[PDB]
Amino acid sequence: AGAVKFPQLCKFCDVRFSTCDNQKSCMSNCSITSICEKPQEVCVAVWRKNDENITLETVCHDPKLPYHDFILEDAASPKCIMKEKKKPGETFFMCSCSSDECNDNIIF
Amino acid sequence: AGAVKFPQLCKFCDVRFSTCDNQKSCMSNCSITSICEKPQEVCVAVWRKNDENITLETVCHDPKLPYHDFILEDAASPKCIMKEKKKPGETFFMCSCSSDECNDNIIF
Amino acid sequence: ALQCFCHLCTKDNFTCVTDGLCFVSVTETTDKVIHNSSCIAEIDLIPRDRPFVCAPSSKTGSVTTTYCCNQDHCNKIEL
Amino acid sequence: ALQCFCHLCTKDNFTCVTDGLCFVSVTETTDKVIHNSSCIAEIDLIPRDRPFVCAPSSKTGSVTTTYCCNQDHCNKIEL
Amino acid sequence: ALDTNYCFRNLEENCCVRPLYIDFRQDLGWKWVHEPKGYYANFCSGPCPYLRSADTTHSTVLGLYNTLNPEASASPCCVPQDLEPLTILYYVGRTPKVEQLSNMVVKSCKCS
Amino acid sequence: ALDTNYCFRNLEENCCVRPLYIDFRQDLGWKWVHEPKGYYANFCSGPCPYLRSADTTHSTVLGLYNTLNPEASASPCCVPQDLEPLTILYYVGRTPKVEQLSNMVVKSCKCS
Repeated sequence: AGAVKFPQLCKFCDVRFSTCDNQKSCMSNCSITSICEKPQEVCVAVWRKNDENITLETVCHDPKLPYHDFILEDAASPKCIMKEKKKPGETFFMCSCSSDECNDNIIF
Repeated sequence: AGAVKFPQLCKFCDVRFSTCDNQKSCMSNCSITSICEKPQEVCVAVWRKNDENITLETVCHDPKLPYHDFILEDAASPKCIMKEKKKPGETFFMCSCSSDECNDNIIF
Repeated sequence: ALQCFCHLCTKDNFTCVTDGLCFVSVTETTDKVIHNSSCIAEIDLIPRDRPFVCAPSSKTGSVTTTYCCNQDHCNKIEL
Repeated sequence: ALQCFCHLCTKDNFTCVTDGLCFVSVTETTDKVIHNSSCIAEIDLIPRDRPFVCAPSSKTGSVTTTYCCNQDHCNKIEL
Repeated sequence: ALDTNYCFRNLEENCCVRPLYIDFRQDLGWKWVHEPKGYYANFCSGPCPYLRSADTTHSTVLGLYNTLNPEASASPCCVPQDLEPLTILYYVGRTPKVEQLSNMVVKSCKCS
Repeated sequence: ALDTNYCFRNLEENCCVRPLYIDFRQDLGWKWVHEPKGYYANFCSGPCPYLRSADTTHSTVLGLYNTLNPEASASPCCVPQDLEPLTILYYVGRTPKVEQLSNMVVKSCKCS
C-alpha cells in the first residue's frame, strides 16, 4: 500500500553569521525548526569561513541533488557529522543527517 | 413568590373487589400508583362491605370537597387511618392522608 | 411564555424566556450558599405534571434544596 | 476525494469518502490486535504537511503503531 | 466509537460501555414509573490512553500528555458518545400516559 | 456550566475547571510548534453529585443513582463543556504558516 512518506524536522535558517570556530561540537542557534517541504528532504549544515568571518547554513535538501556542487553521501545517518570540502581560499564543511533536528548539533 | 404546588403519589384503582376482611392492617393491592391530576388532591381509601362481599376504593381527591357525602378531616396526616361512617345496612370506612402512596397501607 | 431570572444570561440582561418553569437550587455545607437560577423547558420537565427535577431536599437526598416556580422573575433570593 | 476502508461504516459498505488521508492503528499487548480503520478530514490533519496523528510508534510513545495512507482502500490489513 | 457490540463481547480495563440495571423504585425511589419496573441504563468506565476514541483535539492533546506523563493525574475521561431513548408509562390521575424520554440508555463511550 | 471565572476564583473538590500549562516541547515532544512555546490547556477534575451541571437525562439519572448508592462505583464524569481555539505558528520549509486549531483550551466543565 502507498504509505505517505512524512517529511522531517530540520533547522532552516539558511545563510547566517556564526561564532562556531575551532570546535569539536557546535549548536546551530537557529530558532527556526521547520517541517521540510518535501518528504524525501533531509537536514543539511554548511560551515564556511574565509579571511574575514564565519557563516553557517541550515536547510532542508533533497539527498540525490547537488548542494554547493557537492553530493550527499551518509544522508541516512542520524547525526550530522561534518566532512571537509576542497575550495580555493575557502574552508568548507558540510553534513547531512536523517533525524528530527539533527542539524542542530553540528559535530566536527 | 408563586411556588408551584406539586401533586402527590396515590393509589388510584377506584372501585375494586378486595379480600380485606376483619384485619388491623391491609395492603391495597392496587398496581396503579398515580400522580394526582390536581396539586391540592390527597390520597383516599374507602372500604365497603354489605351482605354479600367487600369492595375497596382508591382515589386522588380534593380535601375540602365531599366524597360519598362525607368531609375530609385529618387529611394532613401522613398515614391512612380508617374511621367508621354511619350507613344503614352498610359497613363504611374511609381514610385520608397526605403522603406518597400512603393509601397503600390501610390501617384499622 | 415565562420570564425567569437567569444568572448565566449575561447577554440577555439576566433573563430567559421559556415555555416551562423557573428553577432555583441551593447547596449548603459548612458556611456556603451556591445560587443557581435558570429556565427549564417543558420537554425537560419529566413529566410536565410533576417533574422529578423539581423534587425538594426531603425527596431527593438532602444534599441540596430545589425550588420550582411559575411566576415571573421569581427564581431570585434576597433576605 | 479519497476512498478508504472504514470498519465502522456499516451502512456505507465499509467505505468512507474524504478529502484527507486514510488511517490505521494497531494495539498489541499480550496476544491481541485492535484494528481501527477510518477517514481523516484535511482540517483534522494538523498540519496538512505532517499531521501528528500520523506519527508512528517510534515517535508517539510505543503503545500502539499508527499507519497513514493516501491510496484507495489501502487501510486494511491481511496476512 | 466504543459500542456495546465490542464492549460486552470482549471485556477490557480501558474505557468501554458497561452494563447497569436500574430499578426505578429500588435504586432511584421513583414510585411513579408504572412501566417498566427497571431498565439497562449502563455507564462508561475505564482509563483513556492515547488515541482511544478521543473526543476533541484537546482529548488527543491531554491524552498524549498523560502518555508521556502518567503521573500528572490529568487524563481524558470515559463518557457516553451517543445515547438512546427509553419509553415509559405512568398514570396521571386516571388516564395512563406514555412518554419517550431521550438520552436514557448509553450505547457507546468516548474519551473527552 | 462550571467556568473558569467560578472555578479559579473559589477552589473546590467537586467537578471544576483546573489550570494546566503544556509546554509543546517539554510535555508533548512537539519540536515543530514555533509559536507559542506553551499554553494553558487546562482540564476537568472532580466528582459529580446530583444536579451538578448534568449533561443529559442519563447524567441526572446516574447522578441520582450515585447519590442514594455512592458505593456503586458508577457516576457522571467531569468533562469539558465548551472549548476555545489556539492560534499556532510553525514553519513549513521556508514559509511560516499560521493556523488556528479549534478545541484546544478548556474553559468550562460538565458532568456526563
